[PDB]
Amino acid sequence: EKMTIRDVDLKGKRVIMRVDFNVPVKDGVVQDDTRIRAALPTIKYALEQGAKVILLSHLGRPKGEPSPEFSLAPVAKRLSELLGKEVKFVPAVVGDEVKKAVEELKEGEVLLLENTRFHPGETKNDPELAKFWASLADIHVNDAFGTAHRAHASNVGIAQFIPSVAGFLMEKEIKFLSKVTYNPEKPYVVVLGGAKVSDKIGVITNLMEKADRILIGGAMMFTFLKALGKEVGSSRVEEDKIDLAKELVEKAKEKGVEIVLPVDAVIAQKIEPGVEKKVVRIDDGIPEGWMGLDIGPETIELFKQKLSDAKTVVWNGPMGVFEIDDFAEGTKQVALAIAALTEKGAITVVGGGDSAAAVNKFGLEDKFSHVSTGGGASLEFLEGKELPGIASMRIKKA
Ligand SMILES: Nc1ncnc2c1ncn2[C@@H]1O[C@H](COP(=O)(O)OP(=O)(O)NP(=O)(O)O)[C@@H](O)[C@H]1O
Ligand SMILES: [Mg+2]
Repeated sequence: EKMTIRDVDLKGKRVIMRVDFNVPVKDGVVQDDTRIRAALPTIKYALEQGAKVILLSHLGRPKGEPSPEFSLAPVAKRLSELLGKEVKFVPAVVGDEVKKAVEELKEGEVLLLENTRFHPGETKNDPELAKFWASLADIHVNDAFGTAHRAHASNVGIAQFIPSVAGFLMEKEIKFLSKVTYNPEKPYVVVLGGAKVSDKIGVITNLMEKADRILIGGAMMFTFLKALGKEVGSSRVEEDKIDLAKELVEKAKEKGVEIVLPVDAVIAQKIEPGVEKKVVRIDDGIPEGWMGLDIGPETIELFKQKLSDAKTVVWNGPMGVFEIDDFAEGTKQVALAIAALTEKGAITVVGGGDSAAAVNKFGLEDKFSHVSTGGGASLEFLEGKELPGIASMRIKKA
């Protein structure tokens, strides 16, 4: 049990809060505000306790220098709308401009700083950056579960200078995942998909230690499929990870862990709605020209079968390009198959930005045991070791 924002006196204090506002933005408008809304409880609570609140967050992965497209300005506007209260935005991470703003902050006021990653020290956990930030406040609140797997200046760095306590989101996430992390009822099935291959493939070696079956879909299926010889065609494959994929399929066998790959795919030459799609089999090969964009009808049946008896399901990654209705069936049917197990008593967890968006799109949000956008953080949590952004928080004592 970590100390939470509830275990400290906030009245009159300056609280620097690390939140995960790493949301999708298009033309200066937040496309998906799930992460912002998830953080609201914590923010509203601090404001009512009469604290002066400073928010810190990253957005994307800037080179370590400013880029208008990665600015947190659109997020401050959205937060203001959601909160129903003006949010002050300072387009700076360090400096007099930042000191001045924090200085003129009244009780029950919120200030959001610019993208933490515009500073090179952030991802390096630079002690000088962390010290400056710690100097602006009395307490540090870590509510950024989605970034808990990263040891950065804003979430881990600052904690070594001032007390660091958990916010409500961070609390809820840990409370839930801990059940599944230590005592997972079997069969425990993991479902991986999505396009962010290079980031997820590494968790497989560890997940392989506690899971019974691992179903792979999304674009990830092709790095594994190609590793097995198969003609992927035009499909997205992560060249630099093929050799690892080969070692993982091999190791899974030696360890009695079943890795289920797709048998058929819905392909199409273009990635736009309404076009002509043809369901092909992988053994038959995907002709250079057609790209795999969703798991086919056969795989949907296979995955359903392999899921039918699961007592614990962890899902991260859309099965196909669910954004375009033409290639969303794999995702919908899998989501439906998993939501059904929940009613039958299985513990079901959805983690990942688009996966959460996917369940929302189908009206399934309340059909799973737990839904999270902290996609990478949750997969790593399941591995058992304490995450750096969780370890940095004060233990609750007496
Ligand atoms: N076969 C496919 N080819 C290309 N893109 C795909 C395919 N299937 C799924 N994707 C895309 O990958 C995206 C989902 O990516 P990803 O970011 O890895 O998932 P996520 O649920 O957000 N997980 P995380 O990043 O771990 O929070 C969506 O834009 C999908 O359309
Ligand atoms: Mg994602």
